[PDB]
Amino acid sequence: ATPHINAEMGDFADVVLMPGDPLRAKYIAETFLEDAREVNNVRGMLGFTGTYKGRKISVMGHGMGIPSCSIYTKELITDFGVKKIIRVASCGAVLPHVKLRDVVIGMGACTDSKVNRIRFKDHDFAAIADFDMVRNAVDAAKALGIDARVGNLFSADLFYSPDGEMFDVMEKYGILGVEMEAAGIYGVAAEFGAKALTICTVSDHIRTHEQTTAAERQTTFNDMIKIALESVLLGDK
Amino acid sequence: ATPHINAEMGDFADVVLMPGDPLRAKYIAETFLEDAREVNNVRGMLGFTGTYKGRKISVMGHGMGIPSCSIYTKELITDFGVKKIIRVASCGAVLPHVKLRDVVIGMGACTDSKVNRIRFKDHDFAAIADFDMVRNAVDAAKALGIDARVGNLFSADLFYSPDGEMFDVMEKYGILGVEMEAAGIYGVAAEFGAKALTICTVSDHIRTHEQTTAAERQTTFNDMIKIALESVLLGDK
Amino acid sequence: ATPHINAEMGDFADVVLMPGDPLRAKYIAETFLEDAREVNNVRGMLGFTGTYKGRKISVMGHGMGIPSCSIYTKELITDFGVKKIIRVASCGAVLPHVKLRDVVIGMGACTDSKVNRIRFKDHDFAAIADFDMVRNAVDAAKALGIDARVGNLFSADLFYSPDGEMFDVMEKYGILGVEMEAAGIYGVAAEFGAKALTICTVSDHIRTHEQTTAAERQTTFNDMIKIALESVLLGDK
Amino acid sequence: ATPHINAEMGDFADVVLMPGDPLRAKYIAETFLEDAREVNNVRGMLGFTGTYKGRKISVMGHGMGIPSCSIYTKELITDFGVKKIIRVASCGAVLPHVKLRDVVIGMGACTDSKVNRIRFKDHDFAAIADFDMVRNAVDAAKALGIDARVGNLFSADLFYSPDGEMFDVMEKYGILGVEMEAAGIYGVAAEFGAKALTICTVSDHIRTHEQTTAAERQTTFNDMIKIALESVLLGDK
Amino acid sequence: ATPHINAEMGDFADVVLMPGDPLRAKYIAETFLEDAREVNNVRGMLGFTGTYKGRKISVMGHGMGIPSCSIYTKELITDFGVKKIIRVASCGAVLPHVKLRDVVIGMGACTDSKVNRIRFKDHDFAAIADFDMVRNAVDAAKALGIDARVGNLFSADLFYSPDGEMFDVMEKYGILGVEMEAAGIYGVAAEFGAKALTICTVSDHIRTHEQTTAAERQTTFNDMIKIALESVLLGDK
Amino acid sequence: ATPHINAEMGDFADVVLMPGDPLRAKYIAETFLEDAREVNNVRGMLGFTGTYKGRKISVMGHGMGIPSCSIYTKELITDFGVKKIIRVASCGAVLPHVKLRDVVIGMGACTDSKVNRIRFKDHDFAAIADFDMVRNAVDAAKALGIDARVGNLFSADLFYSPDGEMFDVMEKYGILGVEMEAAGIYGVAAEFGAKALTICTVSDHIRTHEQTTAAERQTTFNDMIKIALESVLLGDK
Ligand SMILES: Nc1ncnc2c([C@@H]3O[C@H](CO)[C@@H](O)[C@H]3O)n[nH]c12
Ligand SMILES: Nc1ncnc2c([C@@H]3O[C@H](CO)[C@@H](O)[C@H]3O)n[nH]c12
Ligand SMILES: Nc1ncnc2c([C@@H]3O[C@H](CO)[C@@H](O)[C@H]3O)n[nH]c12
Ligand SMILES: Nc1ncnc2c([C@@H]3O[C@H](CO)[C@@H](O)[C@H]3O)n[nH]c12
Ligand SMILES: Nc1ncnc2c([C@@H]3O[C@H](CO)[C@@H](O)[C@H]3O)n[nH]c12
Ligand SMILES: Nc1ncnc2c([C@@H]3O[C@H](CO)[C@@H](O)[C@H]3O)n[nH]c12
Repeated sequence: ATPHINAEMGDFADVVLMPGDPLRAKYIAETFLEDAREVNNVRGMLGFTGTYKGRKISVMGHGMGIPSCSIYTKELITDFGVKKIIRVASCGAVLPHVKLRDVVIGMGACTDSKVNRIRFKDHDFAAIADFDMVRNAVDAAKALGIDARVGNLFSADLFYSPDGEMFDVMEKYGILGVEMEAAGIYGVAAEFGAKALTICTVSDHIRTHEQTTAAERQTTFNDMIKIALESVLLGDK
Repeated sequence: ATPHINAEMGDFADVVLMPGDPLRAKYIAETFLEDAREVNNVRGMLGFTGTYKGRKISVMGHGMGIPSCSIYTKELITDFGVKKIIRVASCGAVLPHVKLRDVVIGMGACTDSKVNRIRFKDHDFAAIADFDMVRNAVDAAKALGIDARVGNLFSADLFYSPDGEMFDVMEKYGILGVEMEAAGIYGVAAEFGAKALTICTVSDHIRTHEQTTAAERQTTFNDMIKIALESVLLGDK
Repeated sequence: ATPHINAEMGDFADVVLMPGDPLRAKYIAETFLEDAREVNNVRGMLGFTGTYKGRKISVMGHGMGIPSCSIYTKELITDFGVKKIIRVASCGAVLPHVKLRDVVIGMGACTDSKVNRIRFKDHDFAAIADFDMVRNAVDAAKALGIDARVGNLFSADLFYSPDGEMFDVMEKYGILGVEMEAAGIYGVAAEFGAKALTICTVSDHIRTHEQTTAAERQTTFNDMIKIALESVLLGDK
Repeated sequence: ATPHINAEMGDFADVVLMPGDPLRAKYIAETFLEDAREVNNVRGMLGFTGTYKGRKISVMGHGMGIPSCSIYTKELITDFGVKKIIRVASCGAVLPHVKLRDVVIGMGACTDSKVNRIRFKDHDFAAIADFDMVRNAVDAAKALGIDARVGNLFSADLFYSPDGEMFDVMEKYGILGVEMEAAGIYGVAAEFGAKALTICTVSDHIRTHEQTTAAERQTTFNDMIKIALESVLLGDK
Repeated sequence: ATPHINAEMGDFADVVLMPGDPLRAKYIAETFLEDAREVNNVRGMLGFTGTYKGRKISVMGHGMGIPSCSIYTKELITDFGVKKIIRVASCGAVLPHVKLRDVVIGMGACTDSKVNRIRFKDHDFAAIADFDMVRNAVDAAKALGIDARVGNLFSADLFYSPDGEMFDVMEKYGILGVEMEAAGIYGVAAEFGAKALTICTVSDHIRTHEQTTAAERQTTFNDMIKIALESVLLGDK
Repeated sequence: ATPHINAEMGDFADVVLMPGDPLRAKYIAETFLEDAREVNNVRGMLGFTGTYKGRKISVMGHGMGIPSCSIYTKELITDFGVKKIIRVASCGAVLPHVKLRDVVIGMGACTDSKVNRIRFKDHDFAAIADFDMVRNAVDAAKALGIDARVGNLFSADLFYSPDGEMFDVMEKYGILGVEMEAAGIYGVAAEFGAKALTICTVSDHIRTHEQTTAAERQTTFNDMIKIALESVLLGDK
């Protein structure tokens, strides 16, 4: 066991899908995995392992923010033999042409967190996904007939930002979605020697204030999950 | 309701105790509150409202890290009329004279997060508790026969730090405990005009294994909760 | 002797009161202390040691700014056995509910100096006073019929700041008074393991500009010194 | 004409290959392009336009360093209708398993330059290539039977770095090649609304001190050029 | 009058000499100036105005540190028509070829203060003296048979720095003397459109520690003042 | 030979004039030097060595930007015995009183580059010229009947700045000219123990179009070169 996960080596698959919400992890396990068993509930951070089309797969929540997801991803990598992390989540859009429920794939993640500066002697670390994983997700999406944009996410420390003008800067630089984890997960993957990808569904628009409900985010982002799961199968081949 | 809390105005008391673990919020409500009812379960972040010695009190988890607790504390203050937040958590010690099971009260919180620099034009914001709340907690501890230590916490973004050298720096400058939230909560309190306090119990020494028993650790945890609750009664008058 | 203090161990009390204006030290010695003796004259920074109600107390100016007061406070702590420093000064106010002649006690001190970032590996050190000293001052004021406000000061490097907009930021975050020393003194206290407190009287309101009499100013200054001295006696118990 | 390019709209193809060395641009034009004509020689920064397998293509030097290449790429984008920039260059390796003449494709570029912080309100901008361009280069390489790694480059401001320890940090974080332009080109592409990719050939090893000569770099990195040119043809389809 | 100078326009010459130690102002006035009159006494910072070989000159201490000298130099320039400020002080040396009692002229001043970053949008402002003033001082020294070294000073915020290794960095980059004011004075001069120069005599060698006589110190101090005064006359032509 | 210069020790004089444009290095050699021979052509960065009034002198382009000129200046100093570098360039003006065709001598150079912070432990290094070289240039200009202005340059990383607000800041703090190299050259000179100076002619006003003729601009450029060359002769004695 690790300080935040009460499980043993072998309980997790070598690939783990991770939404922020543990209730969404539960939904994914019930809806997409066969013979799913619960493998963690420490701090209510539910994790499950089962199979998808014969392939062993785990799904576990990571909580909100870089510090939360950094703990869970680290522990999975160092103590549970996890090789790939696929974050499956929600984000807010800043671009006019990005719509609710659009799927975005974060090949890179910008951030206002200090965690990567702490790692990288206060220089600019480009927090990037694993290329093969990105390509796998793009291909899986195309096969499912689901549109997906590939580009930069922005991982925010403050959901309620006191700097509204920064959204104009994100928009200027083509940021596809604002979320709170990607740059941290990519930093952990680099630090601890694993591979990661973040896929998000646009759950709200930062400009229009249109948004999905809590229940919607928990149990209604299915296209993203299919993309993630099918992308793993492509990577296996 | 807010995006992260499915409740309405009035469902929370004007004071909320907040552990990081939602299962610990349930623990506190069941152990210390009468007539407690669950008032939130979005993302599994359990919140409850009940009475302590006739006084309406809420308790709700905040999750791990500054970005997680910043979401919940902001929402409680701006949308649920909450006037006081008391974080009740665990911390690690760096000072040799600070022992396992000491109760630490964070009058200030240092941090390696960028959130307060973002708020404060890249200058140094001293993230501080409300003085009257600190005084109420110190007095409640004294009434219970406990000598709390009052000083600085350090709120870390990385539980698994790559630095390591920073622990010697914390020790040099007298930091009493290392946790992951206080500086963020204090920043939110200042930004939105409310009051906050963090109390922690020392759960480990970034150092040896000083060795206690489960019964003793659990007793001290309960003492921290009693301190928090009694401090509210003192503040009321 | 030290580079800036021509005295020997024992010449200073373990508690030193420090005004910014060196002329105030002699005034304090003659007005409040019994049997005062001169203990320093280097650079005209006169220092005196005497008793207040039998308790050994010293007084010496600190000069304007963090670098000046950092020199004197360091030397006092490391070479003269000083345990407590109480800065007694003036500040400017940014909050409209904070009035001329109000007494402000700096439990914390924000700053635009780099000195604490230099100490603390470029992270945020919360520059804080000693809690008991804060509470002693509050209690001493109350006994004198004075209601002190306790909160954050802002310690400026530039009295004449080219960033006028920073005062609005200070106001938003609840800064009680603007001065030029507290964060530096608190940083030295932490670095060398001693205790400090800054008490200020509001001499100006930054935005507007109202007026006061010389007699009103002396009365208020005397009140602050009385608070400081009585607070020491409470600290001794 | 622009301040650093004496040409007119239409003189450049919508895709420009750019090595740092203008003499290499000359070599590429002579060796790979048909009917090549020189279109710029301001400051000796040679640029040419011709065809590759019927496709109009330009090649022009960009000079050494972020500030130099930022000028040329900006001007091409804003005044010459250039849609894609493919940097074709050299880099130094830090990883043990990366060998001389290996081809590396920079999906991302880390940097110690301040240029992207200036663009991005002092936050972390992940300087990334266009995904389709990366995928095109990977596919072209596979078709040519040439191995290519995809990952992060590091764009240095100082070729002669006073901080040798930073190479250990680059190695730790899996940096594939150290060069001096990629992060700047990616920043310009984002700022001015175009697409970019950097492909490099390992010309020296920072640890082993093995290196290619000046003449070698100028006229002997042919596999990289074929990859770049063939990748354009794939993008056209 | 200004907040720190109780004088009116015309009371100060257009050139002011400023030692750090306020006691030195009266010494300079009595020793070098004719017909001196007292023009300030606020906070014991005595100021005087007289003539040297018929030329109107003022002298007043500036206190220790950038924040102190920044207050006085600003007020002198904006409210008293002062055109030139010459700081005359002491410094510590890090270069072994720089000896006790050497005269150093700061054409530039490095710093670890944040004041110039605050002025200059967080970029690097090169804090420099006025060139003619530098050359005047060099020429005045030469006429007196003194060979002054001209180069960079380092203006420290912390006389007691916790970063001992910075002295090695200063040595490597050719810093001639360490003091606490020059960069601040040069920043004020640029901000308010005036001219400044810092001249220092080496009082200590940071690494080692050799000795000197009181008589040697006064001789060297007098030499520095003579250089400063004669340099003004050269500047007038 | 070095990686960027194909020459051997002795091929360069101990003083090298450096324009940004290699074609301008050829211009200078042909116009002002006798018996000039080309000594470098790697990357088209032409360098030449000849005599001026019997004195051995070299001239070689440095390319645009701090990173480019830092490579060439370092190599000249460490591998070719070069003792003095004189950059001879163009700059843009921000001050209304600084006119087209003024000759500006950079005693200091401000910058938005990070290179000197990397050298100097993230503090402010005042990037300065060699005093004797500045004095020699001023004297040579006077002998030729030109009044050079001596002050700060600003060395920009982005010729095409997204800021724009920074030009007002430069004007406020008295910057004489904006170019792209001086601060980097001065940093290299300090790091490797040599001497440097930057002289520029004002080619544009970041402001209007003041309007000159080609003949007049070219005359002033030649005057700058004459100043540089004659200054060397003065330095020799
Ligand atoms: N507009 C927005 N801003 C920031 N984060 C989010 C999210 C994601 O959802 C959580 C906050 O609601 C957190 O995990 C974040 O990654 N959805 N919409 C967002
Ligand atoms: N040594 C330590 N370091 C960081 N955080 C913690 C904690 C707290 O527990 C959580 C991480 O386990 C987080 O909420 C933090 O505040 N206990 N001990 C800690
Ligand atoms: N509005 C203001 N801003 C900055 N400092 C002060 C002070 C104090 O007075 C001194 C400057 O006049 C300095 O020691 C500072 O702490 N009073 N009012 C102030
Ligand atoms: N070890 C190394 N470090 C930095 N840059 C380079 C290069 C590239 O070559 C140029 C410097 O030689 C410059 O354009 C840079 O991008 N090759 N090898 C390099
Ligand atoms: N080694 C040293 N470090 C810092 N400052 C000084 C000084 C000057 O003396 C004062 C501190 O003693 C201050 O004004 C500073 O400019 N002399 N020697 C010094
Ligand atoms: N307004 C301006 N801004 C930046 N650089 C320059 C220059 C110089 O010319 C080059 C850019 O054209 C570069 O070497 C720089 O130093 N002239 N005018 C300039």
